[PDB]
Amino acid sequence: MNPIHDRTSDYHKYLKVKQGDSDLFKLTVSDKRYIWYNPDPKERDSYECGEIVSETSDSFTFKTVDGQDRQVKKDDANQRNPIKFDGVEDMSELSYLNEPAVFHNLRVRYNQDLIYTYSGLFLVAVNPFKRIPIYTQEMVDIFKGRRRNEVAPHIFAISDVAYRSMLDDRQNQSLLITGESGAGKTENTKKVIQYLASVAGRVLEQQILQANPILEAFGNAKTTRNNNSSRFGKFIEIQFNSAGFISGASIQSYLLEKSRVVFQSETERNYHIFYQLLAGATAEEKKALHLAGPESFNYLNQSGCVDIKGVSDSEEFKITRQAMDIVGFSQEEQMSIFKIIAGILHLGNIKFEKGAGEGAVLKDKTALNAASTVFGVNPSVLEKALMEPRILAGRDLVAQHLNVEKSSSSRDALVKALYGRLFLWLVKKINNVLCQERKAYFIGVLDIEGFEIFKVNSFEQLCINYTNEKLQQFFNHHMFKLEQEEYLKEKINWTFIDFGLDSQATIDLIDGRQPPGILALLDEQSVFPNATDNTLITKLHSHFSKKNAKYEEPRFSKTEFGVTHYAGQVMYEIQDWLEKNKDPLQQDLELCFKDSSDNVVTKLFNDPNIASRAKKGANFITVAAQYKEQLASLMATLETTNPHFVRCIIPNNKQLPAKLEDKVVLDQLRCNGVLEGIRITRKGFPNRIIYADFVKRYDAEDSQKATDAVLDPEQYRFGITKIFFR
Ligand SMILES: Nc1ncnc2c1ncn2[C@@H]1O[C@H](COP(=O)(O)OP(=O)(O)O)[C@@H](O)[C@H]1O
Ligand code: ALF
Ligand SMILES: [Mg+2]
Repeated sequence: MNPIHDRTSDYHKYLKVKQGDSDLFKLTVSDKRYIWYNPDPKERDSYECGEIVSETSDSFTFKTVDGQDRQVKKDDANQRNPIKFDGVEDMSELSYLNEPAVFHNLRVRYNQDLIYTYSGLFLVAVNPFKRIPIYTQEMVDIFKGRRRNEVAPHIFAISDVAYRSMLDDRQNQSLLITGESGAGKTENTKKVIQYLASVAGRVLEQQILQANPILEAFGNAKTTRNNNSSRFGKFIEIQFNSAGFISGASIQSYLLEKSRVVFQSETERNYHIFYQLLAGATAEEKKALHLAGPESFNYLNQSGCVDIKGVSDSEEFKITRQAMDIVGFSQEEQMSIFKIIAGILHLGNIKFEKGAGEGAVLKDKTALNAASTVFGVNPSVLEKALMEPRILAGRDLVAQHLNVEKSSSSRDALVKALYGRLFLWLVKKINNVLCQERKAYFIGVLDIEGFEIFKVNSFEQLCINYTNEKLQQFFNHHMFKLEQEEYLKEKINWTFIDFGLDSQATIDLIDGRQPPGILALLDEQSVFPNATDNTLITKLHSHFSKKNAKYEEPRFSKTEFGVTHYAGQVMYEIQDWLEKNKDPLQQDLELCFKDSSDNVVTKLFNDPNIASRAKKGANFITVAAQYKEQLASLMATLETTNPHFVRCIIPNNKQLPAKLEDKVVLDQLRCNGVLEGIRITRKGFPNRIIYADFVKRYDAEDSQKATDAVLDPEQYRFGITKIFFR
């Protein structure tokens, strides 16, 4: 039996809507009509189903749940779809396309663990927050080669469609997986990669998969929104030869959240690797590295959280090391990696105290000595580099004597540099292993850090949210703007629709050059010798307050500014932004570590690709300018691919299964442009081929006549160089 047609198969059990019973059939053939309405008009996302009992020319009257009777204009009415549509696999098929109707369909599917639903040309994936057995090899095998309409919605299906388009069109593809923090981007990314590796595979393929536990160990952490939050964005190029077999892969990582190494908010964790090393190391290795439990380290004992429900850090450590072995990190390199992790922990335990004067001293040198031992550096040199770094004053060489706060910050800067550089080094090592062939093609899978809002939002959140805004605009541009520009250019008699989705004003507020946006004003302040966080916020207010519609100068704070993003307004706290943008590290610290006896540490400080910083005239390039440039480069790459969108949707903000919260979901459906995306797919003309190229596949001087002969008139329209189909 073909599992697709076998109602006993796991495919049918886990990916198809369950058979309705005879009572549902009765309800399904009912002549009655229903409407979605709000019992409480202030709560616009909480809906009940009311029966339409009467109508006028312009209105419906319906019975509420409590049994009263309401009236509503037909043009304002959210009619409920005939219930034969409940659970439908592609929501472009719905008769009534409205918010409660789309949400209801997602809910019916979600309630039976069907997390994937097509919304026209793109896939919607609602996080189940539990394991559903739909990602086995057997599932992979079922989707292999199948057209999207032959099989159930699945991340595997869109992956296969991209793979088939790559071969059929000889064009690079991308899979763009959007979603707010914890929505499921990383999980789905991993599934796309699993699938491509299996269907296009011929050890290389295993190394591709095993890159993930490494990067997640060093790059992921518990935040309040996601127990396994990615703290770096990544674009994975899965590379193929001309025959369509996997030839390699390349990982581009984007800015890692280095600040997490030295500070975590309440209930959050540092990067997983710290907890994995401490829980998972042998008592031998804990002695050589001078390690104890998490509670003995300032960098791990501030949040009040050292464990994650359902996660064994010692077991994860074993998975991380196995991945490192498979990828090819030597035992030497692995030990050096954990020396750096241990050393960072020790550096964090250094306690600076006030000396006779304003300058800091280090009374207890235990932590300094353990760090220096594991890194292979001179402790006296390190001590002097932390508290008495030398700088130029003009051309004179002057020993500073940093006070306690500056010493502690410099120490943090060293830590963040060590961690950030190690991460870049891990990625580079992985890439060199996965770089074995010049590619013919690639499918690029984008997994950015998801849109996030916390009590305190800093520069890191602005960068993340800016990226999410840019990705949403990329969706807007491809689904709506480019689409409609093609229709109108080809004169298929298209009436332009304003879909009301445009993130450009927010993007410009952030990254504008002329007039200067936030990032540009930040950069200018960053190289202005007398700038402070206060002159910076004042500068932002001066440029944007009551001037830019997406900016708010709050009345309740002098140190925050609000950006209205697609996903909601975010208040950003300016504290430390100049320093975060400059990302300073005392040169004496680099000089100390350049002399490291450790082969990995020495690479982190001597390899120009890792250690060197690009210059913009008399200054180093800022974090913001670099960020902006890497993102612009990503977007340019994406523009050369055929994109496929997966919209991950989080069901609630508690990381709980079986708990769709309608306001949480509806906010995402709205700001993602899901309904608008379904509408363009229904009302528009998805596919078009130049007439001459259509005739040759299905020669003539009058290529249009040949096209009409071969051809229902409604499902097509003749353009000036192309035929258009539905
Ligand atoms: N399809 C899924 N199946 C099972 N768990 C999932 C699935 N998608 C999301 N997860 C759950 O939600 C968590 C957060 O998802 P993740 O992909 O890490 O978020 P992000 O969108 O921030 O990358 C996962 O660690 C897992 O617990
Ligand atoms: F926690 Al994420 F994308 F990994 F928002
Ligand atoms: Mg992630």
